[PDB]
Amino acid sequence: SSVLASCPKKPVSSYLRFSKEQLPIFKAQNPDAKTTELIRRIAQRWRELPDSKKKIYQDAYRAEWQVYKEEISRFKEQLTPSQIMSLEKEIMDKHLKRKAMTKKKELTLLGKPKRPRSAYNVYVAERFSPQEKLKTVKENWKELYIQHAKEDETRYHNEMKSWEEQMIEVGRKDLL
Amino acid sequence: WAKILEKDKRTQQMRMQRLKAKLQMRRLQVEPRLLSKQMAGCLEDCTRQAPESPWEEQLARLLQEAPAQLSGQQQRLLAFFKCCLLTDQLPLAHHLLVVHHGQRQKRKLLTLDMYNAVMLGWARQGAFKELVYVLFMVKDAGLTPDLLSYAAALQCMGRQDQDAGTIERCLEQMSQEGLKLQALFTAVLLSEEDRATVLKAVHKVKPTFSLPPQLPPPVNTSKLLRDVYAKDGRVSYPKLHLPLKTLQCLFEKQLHMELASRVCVVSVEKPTLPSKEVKHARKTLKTLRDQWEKALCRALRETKNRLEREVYEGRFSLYPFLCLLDEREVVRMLLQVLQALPAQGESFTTLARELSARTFSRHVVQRQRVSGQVQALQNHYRKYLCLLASDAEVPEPCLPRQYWEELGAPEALREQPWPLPVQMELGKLLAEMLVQATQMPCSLDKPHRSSRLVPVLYHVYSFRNVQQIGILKPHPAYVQLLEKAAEPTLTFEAVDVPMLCPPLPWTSPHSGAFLLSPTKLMRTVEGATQHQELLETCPPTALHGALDALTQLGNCAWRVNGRVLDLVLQLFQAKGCPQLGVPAPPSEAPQAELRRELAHCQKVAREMHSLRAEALYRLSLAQHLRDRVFWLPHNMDFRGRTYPCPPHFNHLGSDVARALLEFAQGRPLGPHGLDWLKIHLVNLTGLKKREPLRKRLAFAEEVMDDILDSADQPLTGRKWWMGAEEPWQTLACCMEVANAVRASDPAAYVSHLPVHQDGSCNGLQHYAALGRDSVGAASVNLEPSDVPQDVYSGVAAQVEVFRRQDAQRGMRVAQVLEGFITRKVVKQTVMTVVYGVTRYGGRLQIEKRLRELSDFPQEFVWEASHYLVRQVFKSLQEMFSGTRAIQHWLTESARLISHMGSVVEWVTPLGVPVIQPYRLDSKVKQIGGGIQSITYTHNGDISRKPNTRKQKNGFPPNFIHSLDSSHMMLTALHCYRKGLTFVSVHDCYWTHAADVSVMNQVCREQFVRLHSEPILQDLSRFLVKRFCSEPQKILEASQLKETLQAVPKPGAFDLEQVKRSTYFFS
Amino acid sequence: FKRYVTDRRLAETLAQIYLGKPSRPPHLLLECNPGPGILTQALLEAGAKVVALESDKTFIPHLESLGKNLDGKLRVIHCDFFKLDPRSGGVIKPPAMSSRGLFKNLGIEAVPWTADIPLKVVGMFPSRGEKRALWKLAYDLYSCTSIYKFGRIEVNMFIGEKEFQKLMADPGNPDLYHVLSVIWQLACEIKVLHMEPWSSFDIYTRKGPLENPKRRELLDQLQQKLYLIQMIPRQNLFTKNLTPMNYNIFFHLLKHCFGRRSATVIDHLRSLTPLDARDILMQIGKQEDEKVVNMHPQDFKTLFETIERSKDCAYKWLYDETLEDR
DNA sequence: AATTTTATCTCCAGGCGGTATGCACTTTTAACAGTCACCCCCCAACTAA
DNA sequence: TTAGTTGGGGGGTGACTGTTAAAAGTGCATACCGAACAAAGATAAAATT
Repeated sequence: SSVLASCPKKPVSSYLRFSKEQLPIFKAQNPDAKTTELIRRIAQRWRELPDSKKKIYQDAYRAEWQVYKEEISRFKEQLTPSQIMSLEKEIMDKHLKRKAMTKKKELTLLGKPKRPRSAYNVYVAERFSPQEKLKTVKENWKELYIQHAKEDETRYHNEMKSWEEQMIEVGRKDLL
Repeated sequence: WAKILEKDKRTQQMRMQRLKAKLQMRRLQVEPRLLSKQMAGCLEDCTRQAPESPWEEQLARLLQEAPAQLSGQQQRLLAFFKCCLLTDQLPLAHHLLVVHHGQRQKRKLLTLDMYNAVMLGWARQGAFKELVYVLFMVKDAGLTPDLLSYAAALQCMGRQDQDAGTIERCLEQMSQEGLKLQALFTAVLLSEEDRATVLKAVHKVKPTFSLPPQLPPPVNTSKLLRDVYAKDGRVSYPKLHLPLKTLQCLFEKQLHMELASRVCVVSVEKPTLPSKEVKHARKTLKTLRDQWEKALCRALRETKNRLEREVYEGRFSLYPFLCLLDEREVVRMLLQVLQALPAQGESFTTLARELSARTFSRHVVQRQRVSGQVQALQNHYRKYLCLLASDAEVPEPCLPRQYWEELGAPEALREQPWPLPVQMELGKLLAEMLVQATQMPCSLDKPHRSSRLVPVLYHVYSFRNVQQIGILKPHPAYVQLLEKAAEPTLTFEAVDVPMLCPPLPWTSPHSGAFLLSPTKLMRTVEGATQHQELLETCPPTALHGALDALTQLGNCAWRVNGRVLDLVLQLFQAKGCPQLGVPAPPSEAPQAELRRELAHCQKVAREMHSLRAEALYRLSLAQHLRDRVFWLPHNMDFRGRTYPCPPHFNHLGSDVARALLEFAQGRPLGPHGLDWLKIHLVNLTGLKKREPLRKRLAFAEEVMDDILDSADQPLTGRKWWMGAEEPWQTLACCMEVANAVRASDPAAYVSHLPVHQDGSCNGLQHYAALGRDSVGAASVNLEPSDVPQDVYSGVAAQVEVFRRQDAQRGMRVAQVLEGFITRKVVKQTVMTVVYGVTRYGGRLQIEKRLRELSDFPQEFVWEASHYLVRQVFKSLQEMFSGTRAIQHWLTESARLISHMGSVVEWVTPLGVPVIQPYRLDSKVKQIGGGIQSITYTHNGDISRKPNTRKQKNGFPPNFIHSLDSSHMMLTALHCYRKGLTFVSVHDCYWTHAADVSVMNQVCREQFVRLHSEPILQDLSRFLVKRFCSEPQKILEASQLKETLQAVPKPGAFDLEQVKRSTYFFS
Repeated sequence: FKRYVTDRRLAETLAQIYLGKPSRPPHLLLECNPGPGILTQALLEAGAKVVALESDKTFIPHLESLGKNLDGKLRVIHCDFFKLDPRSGGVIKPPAMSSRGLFKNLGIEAVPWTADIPLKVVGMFPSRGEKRALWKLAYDLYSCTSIYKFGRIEVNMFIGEKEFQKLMADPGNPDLYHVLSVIWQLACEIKVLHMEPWSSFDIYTRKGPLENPKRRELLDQLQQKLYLIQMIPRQNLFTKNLTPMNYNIFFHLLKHCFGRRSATVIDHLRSLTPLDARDILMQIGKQEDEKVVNMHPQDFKTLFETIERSKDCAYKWLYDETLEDR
């Protein structure tokens, strides 16, 4: 939002120009091709590309880098300090949410046992604007679900006792 | 919800399958990654040859192919790898090695030693795959296999019990490589078990392989020591007065005391009435101590957890050093250190150094206990005690070291000290943990009135000129609480208390003195190692004289005087007596114009408290040893002078410490003992310094009434003794003289009292002996005469004569002072001439006395100081010219040698090599950390330039100090053969009251024999051969040779007259 | 590297500034190192009783010869202002004096702090000893000792560019801010009266005039503005808490605060006093994350007063006499 | 070669701390493009760490 | 005191799969800045012009 008007995006590199001009042509030629082997064949062609194309792509890249450098030098004066603080808080929050995301993904990538379910949750799962219906079922609450919710966790209890066994072997002693 | 549970189980199953797949392709790496492509292919092929891949043939192929100063990081890594062996954590060291070998930048630090250490560690467990991995590493790095690599391979093969073909191939490979099997068994790193297993492996295929035959150690054949070690003669070595069983019991008690590492004594301060406040303070103190213990344990556990992870990520840490000792021991040491802290605080660097020196000692002692040297030491000591026991007979009388060697000396488990950066890092970490983990309530008077907690230790800055110094200071409330509680016990480190059993004989620069605790042979700074290198590089039979003399000095059995201790305690507890040497209690004290009085009054009470606490430790030890027998071991400084190890209570202190000590073994007074006792008493008084022995004896006989009264009623009588120069020793001498005289047979009374025989200006005596100048020699009692000769009086008389002549000629300042020239004015300058005084340092010494002079006008002090200094030096020139020549020659030689870029060294006539450890510290060393950046000096950096200023200043006096130490050593060695108890203080010799004649005769004989040899020419030849003999440089060498080869000529003096000198030692 | 005034017009302007307004005409003027004496004779021609504290033994004869028939006041004492009251030495040599003996000779009397300025001192600072002289004067002022025991004495002197810039540093100029700036702005009202280049003064050596152009070109090379500063002790310096028998804790606090310049004041408070640091910061009216170099000189005085004023805890400071000469 | 500057009595176990700048090397993220894969923001509810 | 399922619809960010290059971090080393307290007369060695 604020970052876009404050400054544009970085220039695309030589290998990126090569991908821009050649890969869509290669993609258009092969209809069933997917991006994995498309990008790998593009890499193969670039490794086979003559050095003249590399040189001209590098010249374009450095011209764009120079014009971006001048644009940035002009831009640093055209932003009022309030926009600077807004940018700083934006990047700080972005870093925090990215770190939270990767920590959550790390935790879930080791097969963490599920948290104990709820009796109302089990009831609404069996019974089944999603927000409207969630509010409806919540206000309505106000198959042995009560015991099964704890029973599942006791069923999951044998997992978490086992879930500590690999971590000490693998070497992640902080989790326990 | 069975479907949901089934779906969750399925997802969990695919998740664990994915984890297994990503694992089978934070563990610890075991297979190295190699830069070389063909070597990587070779390792892959060796792995792929068979699932049960035989590594022995590949090891044989790898071995048979065979195609200056370490940095701080390298030293730290090597120490880490070495400690991981004792700690018994091999996977950690292996993983760190593989990670360092992986990255391009880190692999350049590694050296063959680290590879060898890890290989040996793996071989000790009989493993082959990891050994092959490290062989791959050493081959890929481009290094070469060495003696240690082959030793590790042979040990692994022997432990695994393989067939003889591979052993035959390995041994023949060493033979073709130029490797000697017998040279293998001399490697220091290998232990006894490793050598035994290597021997078994060798014997598997070469049964007729034997170690070199043992030989009796050679005896010293030097010219001076050939008489001491001569086997033809009559020897009566003294024996102790105790049976064997008592000595063995004492040995057991001392062993227990050293294993405990702490000894607690009862405080000697005035006991306090148990009020309510005292009990409340004690309860609060106990609760605080328990809380601190628990918090420190938790903090240490967290710190170890934090430090392990750093190694788990490929960085060097201090995890094994923390894993060396038990948690309880570390916590107890930290608590003791916190308790011992003074109220005024301690420097941060000093605390960091101390906290790492105590960790090493406990580690060494526990290592000895676990390994199994304690039982061997017990057996050997209980067998060797037969030599000193009274009711035991050794087949042949021997010196203690000779007997200890002849019984079969157990091998000493030498322990490697840590490098200086590791010690400093460990100390700083421990100090930071102690600072962080300790907390106390803010308001002690009423708990929970203010619930906030405040630290116990604070980190303040102290400013001196420009420099900052970080200082840890205790909270004042804790100090006041400690003072109010009045704890009744003191705690002493086991190395600060005299031994309760005869000390271990010195048999090598590594072993001796205390039973288990380490002790430097040459006391110096922590990092310096050139002295030890020079000591170890010398032939083994050179240091026999020094070791024997140290052992003889350490075997004297002391005991505590009773009545003197009782009187001192009576004075000390009630009110004190500053005029005698007993500090006054803190209760007795004097207690913008008001600022001046407060500034001075607070200044007075500081040193008053400092002295009282210093004497509290000494007097508490003596009471604890009031019915026991104790010993004091000895060691040397870098020149050769000998000092006792226990610092608190020894005969090198003030008169209060010298009056509480006496020989445990007494001797009959004989026919000429009472006279020596009386002469010693008169000498102690100091009234008749310049009189013959006949007049001293007559004066002693004429005041027998005062002596008897002082011996009868010391504190309520005439109190005559208090006027003496040494009030306290004089009382003990009075008691002994009265007891001897009152006895029925005065010639058969047994006396336990030492008798001193000092030397007047021993440095100048040695200088005059070297220069052979008659005028100088005659003034320091090197010639027979009827009365003592005092050099100070002669110098004062000459200065007064010069002053009278100048006043007759006419001069205002000269005639200003008439009769103001005395011995007291010039005594300090004449005494300090030996230490290279100058015309500038003498001015400040003369002015100090002139200021205290009263009748002298205060407007002439500057001119009087100038005139007196000039006259004193002019008169000194006439008396001693050879001394001036010798001093100039030595100073010039030292300066010229230091300009070439080398520190001076020489050899004493006995054989001990000496070296001067003066270097310039230019680059600064720091340690960044949580609290502060500690600045330390890297001692042991042999690349620093010599300090020319401090090497031309300290050479002339150190030579003389080494000479006098040699003279003392020779005297002690020759006195031992006659059966005498000998204890010396630098240049004062102590013995029983009945052996003074023999000791004087031996002193004179050994002085003449020592100074008859050509000392100066030997020193010049050594200096010429050691330094000048260089072909690379010709001009510096030419100048140095020109200076060195010009030795000053001797005078015309006969050294034989010393044997007829009555007052050479008086 | 002593300096003296030789120009006629510069001396006339300096005398006009020194006399200033004719308010309180009979103001005694102590002259520090008159040297040649053109300044002293200019002040005498202006009509003021001047006494010269000349140091060199060779200058009194000329001063007395010019003032033999002065008929006004040219009392001369062979004394040095910066060498007044040495702290070591049983007897005081003629170049030095005693702060009490000189005033006994001058006949002036002691006066309380609250009253007016009794005397004025003019001169120039040492060439190589600006910091030493400033610290000595601060120690002699904060304890009301030496010349300051006789009242608030005004000091007017010349100073170099670098020392002046360090001395007048403010939280708006944190590069040169230090302790000396704080302890000198807390007690005096510093003013700038005149500006002059180094070329106006003729330098002097031990031998005599330094007429060498090459060394004069060094003066051109070392040409720094020689500012003129006037110092008057503040009336309200000594409160009920900042007594003359208490400044040592203040000096140590200021020294410790500048040991770690780039640190907040909260950690220094935690390492200096056992009281709740946040309470002190709230009482003096500041936030927790306040830097050391963001504190005005009066704020340090306010903080010291706030800490000293409390009575709940017996122990307030960790500074003791043992933290000296360590 | 001459002129100006500096230290001036030894040994017994002593060392300043903080902030700024520079350099040689390694590690990290942002840029492009299409799919798609799982996660995350909402109303409301309950249980564990 | 805070977060995870539960709950679908709707967005979001990155993975997968390539190469590139300009910052960001690391470990080491040197340089400059920070309180006082007299000094007269002497002399040879070390540092500088």
